[PDB]
Amino acid sequence: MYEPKPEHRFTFGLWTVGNVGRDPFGDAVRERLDPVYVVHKLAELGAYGVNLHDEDLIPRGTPPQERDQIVRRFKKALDETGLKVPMVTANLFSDPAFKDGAFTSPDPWVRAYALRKSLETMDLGAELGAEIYVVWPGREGAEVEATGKARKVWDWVREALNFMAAYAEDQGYGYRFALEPKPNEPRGDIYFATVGSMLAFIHTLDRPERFGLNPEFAHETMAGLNFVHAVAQALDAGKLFHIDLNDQRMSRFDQDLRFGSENLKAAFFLVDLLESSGYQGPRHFDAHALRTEDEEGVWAFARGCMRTYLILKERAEAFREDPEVKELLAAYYQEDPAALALLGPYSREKAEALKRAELPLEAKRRRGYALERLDQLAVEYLLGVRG
Amino acid sequence: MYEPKPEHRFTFGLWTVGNVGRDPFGDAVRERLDPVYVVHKLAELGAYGVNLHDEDLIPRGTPPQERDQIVRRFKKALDETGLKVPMVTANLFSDPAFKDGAFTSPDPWVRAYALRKSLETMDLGAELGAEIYVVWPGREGAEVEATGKARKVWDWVREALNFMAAYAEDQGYGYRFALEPKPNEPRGDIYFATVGSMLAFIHTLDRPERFGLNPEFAHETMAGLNFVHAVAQALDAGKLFHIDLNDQRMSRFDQDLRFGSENLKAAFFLVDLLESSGYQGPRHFDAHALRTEDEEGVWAFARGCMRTYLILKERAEAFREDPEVKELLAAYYQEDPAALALLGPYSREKAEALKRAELPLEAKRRRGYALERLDQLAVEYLLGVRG
Amino acid sequence: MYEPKPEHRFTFGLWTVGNVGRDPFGDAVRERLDPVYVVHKLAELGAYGVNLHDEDLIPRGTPPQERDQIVRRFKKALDETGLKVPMVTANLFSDPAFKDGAFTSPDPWVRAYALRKSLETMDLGAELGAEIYVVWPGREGAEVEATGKARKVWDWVREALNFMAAYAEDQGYGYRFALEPKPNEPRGDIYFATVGSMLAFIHTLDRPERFGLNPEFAHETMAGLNFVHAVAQALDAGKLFHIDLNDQRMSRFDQDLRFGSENLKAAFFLVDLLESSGYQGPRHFDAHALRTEDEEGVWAFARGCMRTYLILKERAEAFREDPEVKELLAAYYQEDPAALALLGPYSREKAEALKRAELPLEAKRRRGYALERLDQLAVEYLLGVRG
Amino acid sequence: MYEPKPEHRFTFGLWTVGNVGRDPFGDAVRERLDPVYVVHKLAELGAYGVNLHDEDLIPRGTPPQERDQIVRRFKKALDETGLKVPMVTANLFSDPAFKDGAFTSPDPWVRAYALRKSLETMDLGAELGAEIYVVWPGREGAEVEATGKARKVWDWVREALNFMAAYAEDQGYGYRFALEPKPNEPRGDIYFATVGSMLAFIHTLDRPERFGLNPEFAHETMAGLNFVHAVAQALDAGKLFHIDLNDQRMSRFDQDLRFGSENLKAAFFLVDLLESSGYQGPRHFDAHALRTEDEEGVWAFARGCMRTYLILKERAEAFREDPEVKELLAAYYQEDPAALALLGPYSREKAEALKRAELPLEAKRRRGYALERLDQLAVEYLLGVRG
Repeated sequence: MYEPKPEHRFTFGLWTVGNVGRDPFGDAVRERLDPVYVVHKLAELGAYGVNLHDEDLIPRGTPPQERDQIVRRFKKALDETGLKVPMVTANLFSDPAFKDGAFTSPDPWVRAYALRKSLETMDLGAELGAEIYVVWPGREGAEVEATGKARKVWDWVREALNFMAAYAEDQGYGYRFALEPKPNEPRGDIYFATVGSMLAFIHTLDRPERFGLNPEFAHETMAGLNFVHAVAQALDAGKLFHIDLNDQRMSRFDQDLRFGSENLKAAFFLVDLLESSGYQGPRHFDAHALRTEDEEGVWAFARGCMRTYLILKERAEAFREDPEVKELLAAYYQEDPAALALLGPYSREKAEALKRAELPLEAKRRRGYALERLDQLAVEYLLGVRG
Repeated sequence: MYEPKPEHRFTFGLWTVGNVGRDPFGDAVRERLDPVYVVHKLAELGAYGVNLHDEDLIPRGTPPQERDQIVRRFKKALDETGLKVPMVTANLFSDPAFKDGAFTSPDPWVRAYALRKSLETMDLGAELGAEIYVVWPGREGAEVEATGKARKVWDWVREALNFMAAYAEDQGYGYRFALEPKPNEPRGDIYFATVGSMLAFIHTLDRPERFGLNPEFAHETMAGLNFVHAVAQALDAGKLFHIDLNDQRMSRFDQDLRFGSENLKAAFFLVDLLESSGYQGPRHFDAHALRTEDEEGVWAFARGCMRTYLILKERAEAFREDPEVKELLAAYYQEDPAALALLGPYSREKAEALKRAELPLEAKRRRGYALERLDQLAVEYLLGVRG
Repeated sequence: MYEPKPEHRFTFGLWTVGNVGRDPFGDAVRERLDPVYVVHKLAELGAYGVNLHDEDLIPRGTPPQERDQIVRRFKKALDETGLKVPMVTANLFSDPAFKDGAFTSPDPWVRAYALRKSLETMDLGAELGAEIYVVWPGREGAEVEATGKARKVWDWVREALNFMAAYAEDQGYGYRFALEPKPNEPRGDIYFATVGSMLAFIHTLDRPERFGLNPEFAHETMAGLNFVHAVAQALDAGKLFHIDLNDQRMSRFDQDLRFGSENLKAAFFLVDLLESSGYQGPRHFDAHALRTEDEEGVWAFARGCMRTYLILKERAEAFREDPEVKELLAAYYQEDPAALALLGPYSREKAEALKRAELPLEAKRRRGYALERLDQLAVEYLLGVRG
Repeated sequence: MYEPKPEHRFTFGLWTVGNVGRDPFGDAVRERLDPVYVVHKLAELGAYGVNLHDEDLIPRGTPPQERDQIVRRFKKALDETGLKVPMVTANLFSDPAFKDGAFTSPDPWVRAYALRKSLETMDLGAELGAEIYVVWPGREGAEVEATGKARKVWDWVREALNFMAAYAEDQGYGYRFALEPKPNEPRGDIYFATVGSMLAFIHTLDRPERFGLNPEFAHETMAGLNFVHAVAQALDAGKLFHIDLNDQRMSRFDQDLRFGSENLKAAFFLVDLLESSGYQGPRHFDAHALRTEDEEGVWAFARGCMRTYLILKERAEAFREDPEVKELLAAYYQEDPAALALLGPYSREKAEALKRAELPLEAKRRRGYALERLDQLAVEYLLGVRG
């Protein structure tokens, strides 16, 4: 009963299953796949949509007559299969021009190029029916602070993003922009390192309401931060516009592992959080197969992402309805009305009452929260030892 | 020429030089010092002020007749020495009642206690002339996500902080609140993990303008994040209300090392950033002497913190006026007016011109930014090999 | 069917369930428990043995007439319950004298004290029937390299350990010594940071055969290293003398979490590795309950450690006998005899044949190892979705 | 006075200055350089030698008639310039055949290929006069533990290395083999993760005396481990055969930064350690220029590596002869003869004397080691504020 359905909204980028297995110390181990071919494969596999960079579909320097031929051949396949393209993004990292930043390059010709490349990807996405536009600032960072550029980048990236959002307004595009933070790699440090950094940033834009987040499991986990907490903050802010799902061992290079493969328990509580929050956006698997795999292994990878998500979704439902879990949580969240009356909106009469209330301090200093028992129960559900 | 002056605004918490050298695996190695005694020592050392938790000065359960006797004796010493108390904060981490959070405890009696203790510390600080109030959420985190509490904490800490700021308005206190993020420890993860997380949070409060940041060097560095980038974002937002200065080796327990002792270069660029930004707040050394030290080593620690800051400030000035550095940076930031005309506020006529401009891509793909030479120059300034 | 039995050889140190919940930012949250009381509790819980530091049983400065009264009252409880004391270790970290190392203190009075304290714990253990002696070098590290001490510590710790082993020979004690590495904490860095560092060290001792390893899951994981690889190297060398089981999120303070509570998959493969290696030593849970717990939570903690280990042991057996897993592994380890003949002990005639053999390079460059499918299968076993 | 001389023994791999600036998210930013050209550049720069992989000089599949033409053209340049080739190593990571290990591939055809490729690089280096052979196990690792391969790899890599050393004996090659550990990347975890892991390994080989270490600053630092401690253990064991010098920010992808550029203080004490140990091997800068650099930036990078090493060498000399430093260290290492008599080789009469000696515990519990003062002095020397 773990078969992917379109209402699950699983998506894959062309670059994900299409990854040829090249790394900084190794040749490609797989053959480049045709975009129309991976659209048919994903459809066969049960995916809802495919995402793309501009350069995933249209190589740099393609004459704008060959470009339109590529786009129409690609749209035919989407028509045939019923796959959606929910999300696009410009590649602002491969081109050598972007060696010291795209939006944060000190050279205004390069910031102009980055902006242009972005407008063009917006136009492409509009053709394909994309509704989300992701910005990953892979190149926006530093390893040499002596420049003093950290003081300049906030205004530069504000300027780009305001221009992009006004352009969409002007064109009648219905894009929501989803910003994707990452702490490092390829840059020594990337300026917009965390979900919080991007959240803070959005509040400074002209049209904040068009902007939200694309958190990736692996990005937060690289820095050893807690992804569930970061996503809960994004949700609390009403800014979870997209989410990238994969796995990652902490404190190293981005591994882009199959979802749920390393950090089961964290995966478990992420799915629980998304599902019980009424998140309605794509579940994107921004990951790729292990370099030890041939093409059959690529489709095993893809199947396993979705399958693991669905096993965890079901398990999370069963966990939440366990009677002992409900009993532990009800005691956990026990709320005295007498206590509640001292809290809430400021009074002065509350401030005065609070300062002279008889607080049951000794009882609270001795309270055990029974979290060791609750955690063991969660582990036993995960292990399938409990029903 | 590295003697601390009051205009430097160096401060020390009572808990910093007063640390008795106890750790999780070891007995105290030093004697507890008297508050009036450390006020006289700091004054002698050249410090501008002293900070304190409520429990640094007044132990829990002190009857409110002995309390006032303590406060007046302490105020006498400040009068005598001329030391300021720029900052206070409630201790919301020691008391066992706070074992599963203070503001984020599921039990409303404990959230009430935490709020009360904070109002009391605000009152105390007003007596002493404090102008900044710091909140370090050391207990606001989790190691058991099965509770689902991550969804609830944002509202809870909003409620507390809105109540505190309204209370200050009502009392006529002139506090600016400075929020202090830390990624983990003592909790497995702390919810408000990063400078960005706190920044995002402040925009959701009722009176955002009363709220700002207290970044600590060691906190961001624990998670392997870049402190200079985080502070530059705080500064950009106009929310650097206070700053905690120390050092730290990445990816372990908070070491609270003497400032500038491990990460010279990052210390260098932090001092340069504060000094050239016109930051006017305290430079707090939230650190303590090595456990291998007697009381003499404590004052060696204190002296070194201020001395290192002043050596780095001078060196940063000399670096910025080096003629080769100015020449490298002028070429680094070279700005074509033709390029600039394609950038800025959205036009449509700009969007059109941009899309068909003749961009010098080939020249930019080949540009070298000479950052290896600039970085080597920075290192040779640091080493004092250049003038 | 997950009830602990004595043949499981589960052990707990007195310091583990007896931890009072004090941390660097917080008061104790639990009451100190009586050693005889925790011996009866552990016995009731199904544990095989209890471990102890000298100071867990006998506080520093206890007169050697009260000491013997403590030992005999403790031995009575062991007699009554049938619990063993498999392992003892001197506390070389709490005493302030140890502030700059025990065995690596520059002061020879302190190295003498450390050695004496160790001989005394050896004598104590011999009374109690202990067979393993653990050295955790918690204090043997540095944060100030300017001393040049890193050049000296290898000889100093060699001298101590050679003395201890000769002493045991001379006394007729049957101890095996198990060295416990940790990368940092309470020291900035601990000299003997890794399983490999200890292994290398043992080969330099006079009686290497008396010396082995006590790896702890959390220690390797703190530094982000792979515990299963480190234990496999220990096992290969025949040096796994003891093992400490718990859990840990990477790159922070030692959390000493309940076993299997964070990293299920790594726990799964650790149990599989121990069980299929014929490891016969204790399975020690060097961990403690969450600070949110009362005493009932402590025993939930203890029960969960053993229960999780037994669930994972059973699941590992079922995984290894899955027919599809056997089929994938048989293909994974396919061995050509023609290939095998080029390998093995050096020949010269092999060297010549190898240099001119016709290697099937193209087939191997295209081989897929089906590790994505195998990994997904392992995950589905863990989740209990497969039989 | 910081000009490189041949007695400094600075070396660079062809792959270091020859790096074209390609990374996992980006195209090459530089042109491929000719081996003969970089030999003349390095010679002009003051380098002592150049190192190489087999594939740096001879691309895979080069016919053994063109190969000999390449080697002789290369040797001509070495003759002309006087550069040495101190070290060679086979590339066992780029070829797709090596996707699941070279020496640790489960397929014996691939282990055979790996061994052959190594014998061939040994022959090549013998032509060029190489004296050190480095093994970097870049591909020897895992991300899927379900295979159980961690149990098998120790014997496989023993077999390869034993064959290699016997082959060299048989051929009359004078190679010392230098094993280069790395914790992760490109593999999730690399089996031979640490200096210690390699040291332990060497003791299990047939001819241990031919085998030593090639520690790299960045590798240990990636995992957050202390490189000075690891090198001190290598030196203690007499196994420092080669050393790779660069820099690195902890807990991320290998950055291969210019030496001394990030971690000044650690670089300082590393140079002090090498210089004062009488290390006579190459000082290899296994690093490359920032991707923001053109070819001029590459030679700035190269010059900076050597210049920084020489500034730090001079400074370390001056630090060690500072009179206050000598005074602090003399007190730090104060040794009581009465204490010394209780230590050393085991006696029984010593054991008995020790157990009843009158130890000055109270004085030692109160001793301050003045390490905060010493550390500040080290920092002020580094900053060039002291003479």
